[PDB]
Amino acid sequence: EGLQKVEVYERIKSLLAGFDKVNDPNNITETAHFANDLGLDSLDTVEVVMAIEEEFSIEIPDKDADQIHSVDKAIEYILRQPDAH
Amino acid sequence: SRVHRFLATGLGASMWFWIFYRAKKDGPVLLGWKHPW
Amino acid sequence: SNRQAALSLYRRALKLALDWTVHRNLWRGQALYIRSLFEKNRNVTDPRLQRALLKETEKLLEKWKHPDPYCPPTAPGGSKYERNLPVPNLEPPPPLKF
Amino acid sequence: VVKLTYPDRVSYPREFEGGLERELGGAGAVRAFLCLDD
Amino acid sequence: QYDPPTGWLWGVRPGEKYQNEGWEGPFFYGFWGSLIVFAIAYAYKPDTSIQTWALEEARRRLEAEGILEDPNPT
Amino acid sequence: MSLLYVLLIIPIIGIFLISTIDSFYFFNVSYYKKIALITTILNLIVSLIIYILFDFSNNQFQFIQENLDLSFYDIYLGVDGVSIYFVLLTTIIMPIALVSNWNSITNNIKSYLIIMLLLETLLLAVFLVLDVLLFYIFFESILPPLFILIGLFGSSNKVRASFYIFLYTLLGSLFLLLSILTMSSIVGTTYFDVLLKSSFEYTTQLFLFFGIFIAFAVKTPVWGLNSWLLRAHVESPLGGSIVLAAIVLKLSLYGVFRLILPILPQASLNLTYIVYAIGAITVLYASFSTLRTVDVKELIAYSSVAHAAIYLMGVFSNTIQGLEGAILLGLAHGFVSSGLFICAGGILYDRTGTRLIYFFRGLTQIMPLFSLFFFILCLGNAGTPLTLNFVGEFMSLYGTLERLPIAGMLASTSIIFSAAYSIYMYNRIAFGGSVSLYFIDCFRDLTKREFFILFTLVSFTVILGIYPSFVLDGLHYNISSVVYGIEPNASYLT
Amino acid sequence: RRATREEMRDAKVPLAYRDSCAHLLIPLNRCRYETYYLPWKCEDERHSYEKCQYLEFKKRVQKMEELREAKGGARSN
Amino acid sequence: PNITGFDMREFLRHTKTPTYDPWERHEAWRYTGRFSRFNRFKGALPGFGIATVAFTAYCV
Amino acid sequence: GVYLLMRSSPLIEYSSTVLLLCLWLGAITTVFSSLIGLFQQDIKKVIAYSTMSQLGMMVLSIGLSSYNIALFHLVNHAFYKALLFLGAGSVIHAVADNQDFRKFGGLISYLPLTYSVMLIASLSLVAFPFMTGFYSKDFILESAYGQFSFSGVAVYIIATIGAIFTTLYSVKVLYLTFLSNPNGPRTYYRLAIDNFFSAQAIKSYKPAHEGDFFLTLPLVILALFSIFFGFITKDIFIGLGSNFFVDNSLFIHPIHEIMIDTEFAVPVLFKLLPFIFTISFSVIALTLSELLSELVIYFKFSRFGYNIFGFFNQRFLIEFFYNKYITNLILNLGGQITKI
Amino acid sequence: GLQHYKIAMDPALVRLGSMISNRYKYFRWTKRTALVSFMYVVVVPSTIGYLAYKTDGLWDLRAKRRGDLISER
Amino acid sequence: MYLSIIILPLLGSVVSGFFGRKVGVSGAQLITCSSVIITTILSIIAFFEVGFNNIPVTINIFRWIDSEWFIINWGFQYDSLTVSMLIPVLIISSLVHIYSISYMSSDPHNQRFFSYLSLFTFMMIILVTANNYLLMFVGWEGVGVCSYLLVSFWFTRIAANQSSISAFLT
Amino acid sequence: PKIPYPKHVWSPAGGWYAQPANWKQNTAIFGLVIFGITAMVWKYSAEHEVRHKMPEPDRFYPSRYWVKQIKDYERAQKEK
Ligand SMILES: *P(=O)(O)OCC(C)(C)[C@H](O)C(=O)NCCC(=O)NCCSC(=O)CCCCCCCCCCCCC
Repeated sequence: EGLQKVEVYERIKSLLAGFDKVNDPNNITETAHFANDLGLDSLDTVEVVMAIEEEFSIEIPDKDADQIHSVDKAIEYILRQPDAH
Repeated sequence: SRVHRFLATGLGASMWFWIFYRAKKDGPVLLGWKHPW
Repeated sequence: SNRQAALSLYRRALKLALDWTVHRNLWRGQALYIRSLFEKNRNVTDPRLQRALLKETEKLLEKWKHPDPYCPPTAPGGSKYERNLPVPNLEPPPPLKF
Repeated sequence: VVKLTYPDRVSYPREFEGGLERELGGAGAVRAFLCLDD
Repeated sequence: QYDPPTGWLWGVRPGEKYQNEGWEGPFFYGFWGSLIVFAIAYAYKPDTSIQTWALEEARRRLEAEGILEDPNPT
Repeated sequence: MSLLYVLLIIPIIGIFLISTIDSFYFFNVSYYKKIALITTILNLIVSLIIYILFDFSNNQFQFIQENLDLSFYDIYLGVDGVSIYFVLLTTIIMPIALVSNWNSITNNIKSYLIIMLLLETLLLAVFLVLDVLLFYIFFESILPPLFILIGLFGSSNKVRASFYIFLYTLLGSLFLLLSILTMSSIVGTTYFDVLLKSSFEYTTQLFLFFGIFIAFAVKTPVWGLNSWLLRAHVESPLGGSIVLAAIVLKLSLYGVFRLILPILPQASLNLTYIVYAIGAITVLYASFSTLRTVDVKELIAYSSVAHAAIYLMGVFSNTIQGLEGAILLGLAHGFVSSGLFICAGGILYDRTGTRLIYFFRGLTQIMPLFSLFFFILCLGNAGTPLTLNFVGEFMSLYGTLERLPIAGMLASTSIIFSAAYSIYMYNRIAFGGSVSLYFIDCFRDLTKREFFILFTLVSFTVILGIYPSFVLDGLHYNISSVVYGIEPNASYLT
Repeated sequence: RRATREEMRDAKVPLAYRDSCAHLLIPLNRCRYETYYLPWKCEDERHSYEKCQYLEFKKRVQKMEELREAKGGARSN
Repeated sequence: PNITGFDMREFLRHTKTPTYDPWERHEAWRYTGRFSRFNRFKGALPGFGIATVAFTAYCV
Repeated sequence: GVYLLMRSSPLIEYSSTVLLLCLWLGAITTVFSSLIGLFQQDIKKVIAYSTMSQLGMMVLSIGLSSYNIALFHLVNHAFYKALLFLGAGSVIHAVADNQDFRKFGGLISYLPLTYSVMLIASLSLVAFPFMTGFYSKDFILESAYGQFSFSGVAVYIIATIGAIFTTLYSVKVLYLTFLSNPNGPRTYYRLAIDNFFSAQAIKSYKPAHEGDFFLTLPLVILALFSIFFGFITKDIFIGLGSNFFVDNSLFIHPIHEIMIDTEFAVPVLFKLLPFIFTISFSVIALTLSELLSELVIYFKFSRFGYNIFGFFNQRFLIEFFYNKYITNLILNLGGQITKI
Repeated sequence: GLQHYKIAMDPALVRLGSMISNRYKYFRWTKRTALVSFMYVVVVPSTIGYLAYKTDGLWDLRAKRRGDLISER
Repeated sequence: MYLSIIILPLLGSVVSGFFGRKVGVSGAQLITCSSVIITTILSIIAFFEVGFNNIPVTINIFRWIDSEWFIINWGFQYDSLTVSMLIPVLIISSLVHIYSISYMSSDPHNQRFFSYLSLFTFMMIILVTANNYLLMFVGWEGVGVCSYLLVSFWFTRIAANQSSISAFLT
Repeated sequence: PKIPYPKHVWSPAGGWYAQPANWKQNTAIFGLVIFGITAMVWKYSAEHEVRHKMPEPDRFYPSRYWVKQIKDYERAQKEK
């Protein structure tokens, strides 16, 4: 009844496609890294979590905002927090 | 459920229609034109 | 050290601009201006300058701090936080006589 | 500001026939306005 | 959906039942029972308060005045 | 034979029975508790019968027995309006105190039960004797059974607690004894009827006031003389802690109705500003400290110091409302205080082994019934209406205010401050989180025994708070005899 | 005609309205009783009572046209 | 002054809708047909439109 | 508390001192409250602050020794204030229990009944003419000036700013929740008309729907009252010579009665002034949000405007001084006694 | 006596309670402390008692009409 | 009618609060809301009774505190202020009771919630129907206890705990 | 969803999501108890409600049908 695997992926997929700075919308997958796979950098990736938090209405602590560096970790980190709506 | 829209409009329509109606009769009195008597 | 803290203050900066300017149109211009400031001083190398530079912007975050920042309802400090907390120990009491 | 410019009263204190003497509690209670100083 | 009511009153699990400790008979039949029996008996205890005695006299004292029209004109 | 001697001898039969069954029949320790419990309930039955024959508007002492056997010291028993409700409260509390400690006393059960039965006879003799030397003989006779009860069944600091209560009580009493002796020399006796129609010199009254007031100030207790209570109420077993806070504290309140108001009228009137200074200082100081107390038992114990100051000021009001509310307050306090000690020293302590409020939090999640009664009990300690505590608080505060406005005003800050610590303690134990994380082992809620002794105590404080006329009715005529004053047009009528 | 106190204490009109015009207050308070105070029922005679309120008010505002000048336009309150 | 190149006036000067941002494609949904300046105030006074016609009919 | 003074009116009528403190306690409270409610970021906080401004309006009226108006306003406020709290309550329920204005907007198409009833409740609170709240609160303002005294005219001014800032918070609640651009996430707004989903079309939409029967029925019932109830009952409480409280329930002394002068002595402009100040200050609040809307941001970062934003958001700093000078001092006094 | 439930006894919390319990042994007569003891034991009761002395019998409300006074002294 | 307006909300709260195990959720709502709707009906009638007819009514049940000069009664006087004050209180309480069936339909402790607002209802009637200041104070103290118990309804939240101490102590 | 909770905790207000299987049967029983003593309260009130004014015969006043202090007045006035 809670957040599902298919729900989070399709929601996040439509989000990072909102950049004009990624390599291409077709270069994002479940295991896509924010730096090696798709085109971001040190300062862009932290804006992604500060948009992910907004569009899941949660709070990302600074200690846990650094391990998150790939789409797959974003998918699983959401599922670990039951407060996500 | 379109029933919610009808009650919203009805209350707004009933409200506003009241102000014009309550201004057609009581309006001149509080503007200093016509005393009630 | 000197890298994580810089990124943390970036989020705090964008968070505080939205907290003060509610309108998402207008914070977007503000947020774009902030990213320029972080990009401008990207190549600073000397650790003595890096620590001083980080210290200064912490005062800026303090000098324009919001009287009350936004906090999602389930977040610590949110409206719904700790509302219907379940019991920690679901197991029945052990057999004791009192 | 209000103290410097606030309007004077418009109407004289209402006159009361007999000052509401009996029905405000008699001479042992406060009475109403009746032919007093203004 | 709703759940059926649950819990162990007095801590007695559904398999077992409550076991008397030795204070129950004296407390319920003695202390509480005496307090109830005392209550009904109190309803028949004659009134001995100073007010109901003084209300009677004060009633006569005000009767011999303009207050409290007395039943008999003497 | 008088019913008043029946009150005194029944608990001695229980002592005889408990100590002798072993010879009559390895008797199970459960039988002694049933004997001790049945003994206390038979005593309540006689007290209920005495109260139903009692006359609420008689000035002569009732249920007296002819002696005609005059010795140097003789025991004369009588009961009037003021003393009867103190008698009923001892008889109502003693069965509950035994049932409260039913499972907690594990060793020396004869010793524990025999001391409690002895204490019931000794405590009841205090409110029943008709002599001021008899009064002192029984006021100080409880010291040995209380000393042994604390050291035999007390907690870790029991030796210090048992030394503090005996020495403070012994010292304050020796000052009361010197005053009682001076009166006997002047009048030739301390029998109530003879001594009550004595009018001492004012200077004598002043030195008689002091010493008597020195004693009662230590046993009230007033702030600055209250170190013994915090040591002895906390370290005492739950049953003895109930008797110490519900009955023992109320001997000095009743002692003002026999030793200060009817025979020291001028001194009481003149020295009221000293008493009201101590009382108002006590209310403030006893309230701020119990905000900071971290022992839950010490916190309930030391709120009694704050309520004892209120009815001590109401007993010096010289006002029929203050004097009656003082008795109502001391009567209601012995209900709520008994229940709170059960809640803290009996229910929390027996489950956790610790009295520190740090370890408790959110017990409502696990113990719905405990939070129910512990909340009504905290509302009573805060003087909320529909509770006899409110009526005693309200009436003795009006008398205090009407006697000395500024002292009554300062005393009237207990509406704020008593609620300040009763709800602060409630919201830290019952509320204020989910469940304390130091509880690695889930608890059980109130047992049937825990439920009944609490339900009985909140019942008395609520029925008597909705209809305080049950106590106030028999109290009106006799307290009329302890007021000092006249009216300019209602005195010396011819 | 003015309403004397004898039929005006019996009418149970409020103290602050015990004045000359209250003769029209007694009938006004009867419509309110009889018509459940509805503000569309005796507007006719309510206007009459409100009219006499105005005239007595006007006689009480013209009385300072000599009083205010007597004080030279000072603060009479 | 302000070794970090932050000036409040230029912060304030950059308070608008930017000509280009890396984020319109995700943020543009807010300023759309459902949430246009016109459709958002299309029903700010819900029943006002109908009442005006009804009131005119009563007057005539 | 308002009922206590109304009930005690036979006693307090015989001391003008307590009526003067009544008249100034309420005047200070009604403006102390409106100035705070404008800067609150929680919706329920704004409605709570509005409750205390109208409660000050009740206390101020009692100071005017007009207990009939206070009863009329205490009754009329009850009906529309509940509708505001209950209508807001459906807003918090529609979103994921969010209570911050910074996350609402555009919800008018999503909460059509909720917006309509909260708009009706808002006009009665601002005393838009011919509405339930209009007949009650606006008459206190006329009575305040109708009492031709320094204090009465003073607190007419004191309360006319309170009227202005009430309009401003009223707009803020109504605009930021429904009429503004979406400030919350997709979840509040993502309707099912657009697909946006491949295999999870059954769930994940939840676009802030309206309530059910039990949730909306009180809102419709409370709406009727806020449109008509004040007009129907205005003769019972206000009247000009009504005899409703002739059991000495509400006692007014002839000496300081101001009813006749309020209806006759007040100039026409002052009687109609709050209506002028409400329309003028409501369009400006609409003009300074989605029409100009920079000036607020300029002000919130102006050094002077920054401090007064935080002065009023932090509730006149009263709670800050209450804790460190009253409750902490009481807590430290206890520490001295226990330890020393 | 009877065993209780298992409690996660915090060593820091149990040593705070022991310190608070044992605190009385370490008190000393120092410069600040005598001021605190003098203030709350002497000065404050003396002030409260003195004002009670100077207001005793001063006021009475019992049946005071208009024309009488609250004061009697 | 004039003692049934007082007592009826008290019965709903007692059953909903002490036998909510037996009545369940929807039964507790049915009892508490019906006791308030019916009490609302009577207080509307009592408005026409007292106000529109100028007939106040007095009920003295028994005496609360008897001590020499002071005779405080459990007694109730309905007047024009009482019936007027009972209209908003009972009408809004009825609607909020109905509002809560769908609003708190997710919260687990739903019998305790409905028992508290039906207990607040009782106290607010006690306050305004009293003969004297002291019986009024029973409703005044009781409204504070009901407001405390409802501000700290979610008692596992520390914020609700601090806001309830503030409400009860201020 | 639904908050997990201990099944060993007994509450008088029910517990967490407590609805008995017999909720309707017991609600009926309690509703009769509430009605039964409310009528007793009604009976006591009608006998001790005291008035000093008598309602007009033509006026809506449902109190007239049970309260004794004016019920006897109507029949007493029906004697001329
Ligand atoms: P990516 O870009 O993440 O790489 C980051 C690197 C590793 C380059 C570091 O940033 C780095 O080493 N940079 C050089 C040395 C350093 O540590 N610099 C840190 C950044 S300094 C900076 O950004 C200064 C401006 C800070 C923001 C000022 C304004 C703050 C907000 C005010 C808000 C007022 C109310 C709205």
